[PDB]
Amino acid sequence: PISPIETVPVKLKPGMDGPKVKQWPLTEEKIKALVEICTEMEKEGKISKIGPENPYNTPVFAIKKKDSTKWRKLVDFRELNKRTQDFWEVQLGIPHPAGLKKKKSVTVLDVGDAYFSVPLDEDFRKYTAFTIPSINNETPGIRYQYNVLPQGWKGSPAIFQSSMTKILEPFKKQNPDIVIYQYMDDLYVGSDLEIGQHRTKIEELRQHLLRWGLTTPDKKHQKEPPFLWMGYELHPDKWTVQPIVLPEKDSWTVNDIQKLVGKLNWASQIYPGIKVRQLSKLLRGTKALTEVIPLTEEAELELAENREILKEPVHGVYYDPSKDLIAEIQKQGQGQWTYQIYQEPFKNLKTGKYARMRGAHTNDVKQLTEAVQKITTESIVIWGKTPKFKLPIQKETWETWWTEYWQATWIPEWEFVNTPPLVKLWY
Amino acid sequence: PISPIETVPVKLKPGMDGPKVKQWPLTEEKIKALVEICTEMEKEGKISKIGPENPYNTPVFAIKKKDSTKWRKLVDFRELNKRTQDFWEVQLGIPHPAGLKKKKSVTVLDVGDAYFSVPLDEDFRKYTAFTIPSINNETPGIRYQYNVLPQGWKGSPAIFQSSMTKILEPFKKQNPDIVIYQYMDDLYVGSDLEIGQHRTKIEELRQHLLRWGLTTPDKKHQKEPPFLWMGYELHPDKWTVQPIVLPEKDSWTVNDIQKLVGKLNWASQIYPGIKVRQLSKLLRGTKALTEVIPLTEEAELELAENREILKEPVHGVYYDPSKDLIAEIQKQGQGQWTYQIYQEPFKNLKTGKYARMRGAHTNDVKQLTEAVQKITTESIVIWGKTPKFKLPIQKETWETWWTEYWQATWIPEWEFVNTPPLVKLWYQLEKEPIVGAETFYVDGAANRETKLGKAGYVTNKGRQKVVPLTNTTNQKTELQAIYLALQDSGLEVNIVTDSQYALGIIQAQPDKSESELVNQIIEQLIKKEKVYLAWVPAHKGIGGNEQVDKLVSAGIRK
Ligand SMILES: CC(C)=CCN1Cc2c(Cl)ccc3[nH]c(=S)n(c23)C[C@@H]1C
Repeated sequence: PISPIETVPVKLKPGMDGPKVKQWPLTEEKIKALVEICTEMEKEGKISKIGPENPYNTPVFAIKKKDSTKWRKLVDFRELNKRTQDFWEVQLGIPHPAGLKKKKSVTVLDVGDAYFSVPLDEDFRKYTAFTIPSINNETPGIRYQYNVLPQGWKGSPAIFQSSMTKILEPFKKQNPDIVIYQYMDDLYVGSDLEIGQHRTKIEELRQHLLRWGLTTPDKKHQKEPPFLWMGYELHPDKWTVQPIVLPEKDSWTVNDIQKLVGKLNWASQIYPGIKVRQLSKLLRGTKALTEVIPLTEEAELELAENREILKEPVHGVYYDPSKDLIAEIQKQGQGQWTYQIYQEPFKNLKTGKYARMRGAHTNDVKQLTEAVQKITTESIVIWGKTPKFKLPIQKETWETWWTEYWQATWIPEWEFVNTPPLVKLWY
Repeated sequence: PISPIETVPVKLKPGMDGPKVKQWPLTEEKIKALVEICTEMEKEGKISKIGPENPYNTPVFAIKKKDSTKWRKLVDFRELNKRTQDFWEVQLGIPHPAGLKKKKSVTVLDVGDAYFSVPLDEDFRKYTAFTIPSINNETPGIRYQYNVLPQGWKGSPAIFQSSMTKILEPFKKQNPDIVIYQYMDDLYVGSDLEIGQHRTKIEELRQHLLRWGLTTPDKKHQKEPPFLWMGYELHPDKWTVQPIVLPEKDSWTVNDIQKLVGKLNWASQIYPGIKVRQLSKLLRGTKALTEVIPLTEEAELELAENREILKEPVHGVYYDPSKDLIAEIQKQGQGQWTYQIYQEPFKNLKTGKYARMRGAHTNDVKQLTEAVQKITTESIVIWGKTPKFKLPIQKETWETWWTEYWQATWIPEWEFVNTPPLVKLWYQLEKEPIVGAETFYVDGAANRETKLGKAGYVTNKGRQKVVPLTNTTNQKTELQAIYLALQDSGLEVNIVTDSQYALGIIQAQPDKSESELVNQIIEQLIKKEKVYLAWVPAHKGIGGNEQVDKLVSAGIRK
């Protein structure tokens, strides 16, 4: 009601106009879920109906959060975000806590609700304009505007920075070790606590939060046994580039030696030091693929030799904070998926494989979709920024089902490839 | 009258200013009509002459046309239109007939000169100033500004769409089951009310608008039952396009062809079968639209063919949210596919067709999928649902396609069904080197400048071979070298190439390309028992490379 806050004056980065991203047609199911959600928002004054004097837009999708509960709207604030928040990060720039990744566990609390209090500058409300679609363009679309701090916008947590701190002060002083990072509206909180301790320390923070500001979190784990998630209780004390083993073929075969020589050849791009010359020799005949040729004493020396140069990594570790990180996925098998995060090719800051073998949920789109997110958290936790994705899926196909299996608050940037993977193997 | 509607605030572009576009002193003659038309217009309350404190000015134009018995005014605020803001994009999307539902009765009501009955923001009025002067020498510069929405300014339609939308609100609040769409300056009201019982409401509506000054000139809702909108032709229970004629004659020019293809596509929405391959392929040249496009027999063959279908009229039914949408697809021929979405047993709702223009050489299964998609998308956009598919391909063929793809896909519920062209993997390579079969070290290259090449090879049994080649680049010879190894091979064969390309293509498990070499490479594989292509980086110094490479010195050396 009637008693509010002051307005931190936001403004679009000079030489930029407001966004006009077009609204992705949505299934009816979601259209309805959106008119519901949206209307209470009109009734609680959070968002207000608008006229044609305003021509902007920034997409919305409905999504069902926390293991299939009821719908939550999501505004794809990427473009706007980009436009205002980029230069706004130079100002109200929140900082990134290195130590974080080092903490045994990082749990994640959605502090989204909060932002729904500080009001928004009358003039900036102009851009928060989202348009909810009507099947088959039968209706003109229920156009809204935003009065409070929209959730997706990145200007919002910078604004709600002030309030959010003090809410935490007394907690931080009693819990100094507990590191608390804030990204978009998500509370990444980590410790080196024995799991149970960390569990508690968190809900302690859950409760505290509620006292101090009716800032409400989700009751992730009650006394009941459930097959539901174990909480995003991350553990960045487990991460590495261990599985890229050159085959251990005792029965080396002409084929083999080729395959091996092959692997070592592009590999030589991420490890300019290795040499396969000495191996391309034991293969110089024009024999049947299936025949053994391990001989060259001088060679068993190079197999072994290069074999371990893998473990011991390269210079590719210059986290340039100016260049933006690129995430990249490769479909690998019946559950295997892999990524690589890098700024300049072969100068990959980190890489990893995702695993969840098609069983009780075989949708590739799903497995991919998930991974894109499990890929993200990391990047956030570590660099404190979303990597641009290189999705190996059809545009049109993804543009349709990401919004389904999706259970996250932010939306990374992405692009789809249509270029076969030489990079396909076991790694 | 005018409408008592809440005006909508408009403002010129940031850092802009009202136009000063002065005008060319039109003939004293129609200079009179500008007046007599303007006086009444001013007297209707649409204009209010003010010439002092308003330096802005636009050009008045005037003339008569389109079976009329009177003068008409012309004025284009184009400069003003340039200095104005961008409003909401009224309708960045028309509805698709296949999505509407059946109603008992409908009616369209022309919304008079709608734009006038509405009032422009009390301030912008200034920026809509015009000057009508009196004779070649004396004109006190009589100036008038607008009050209602200018006839050809940028805001009008958006504002207007909105205003009316407001005006209809309470009525449709009191009358909820009478569907209304608007749009241009046309109001389409429809429902499930008996003809008379329907004209009942239309009157309640018709006066409601009369309340807000929106004189609807429709007497008893006078409207043609066959509505002519966006090419479609609609009725309360059915819809379809109707004036489509393939002009037959000699002197077939580019434009005529382009036109011809558009024409067909459109028909295709409802007309089950239309092909457009050959005719579509021909226009593949650049803008010489004026010249002649010699349609071969292959094209002429399809034209006259669609001409046959396009001759006998087809009709589509409407959506019934009470029933499951269904989509059945068939590979009509080559890269051309077709599909239909029905609700019940045999009344077509919507028809379409996917075409493999995409990349270059594509698998068919892949193709099915790429089509299952376009369909999926289209449905969302219309019925808000996803149709269950009727797909011509067994479950085991597909289930082995996607599991192998490097890309991801999603298979909505579809049931397999039997019909002609059947979707299945023609050939299929092996997974590890076949023991026994003759490892064949394929190779060859060509000299681009001299365009001469040589494909050839060296099995593992002392067996070599080669062929001189004219007009072939390294990529062609490469596959061609695979071609050889496939002729000279036997049932089970192990090939090995230097090529990344050929390695690629052969692996795409393609078919029916526009590349005979390929078509043939495919054909062998098809006719084969156990292939196993392989890849060793060319020039890497593998003897298998070194050698088949050394054969090349027979062409020249470097
Ligand atoms: C596509 C256009 C102009 C639609 C307007 N339109 C009228 C119409 C017609 Cl013409 C045929 C079947 C119809 N089914 C539905 S719903 N409508 C309908 C209502 C809307 C109001």
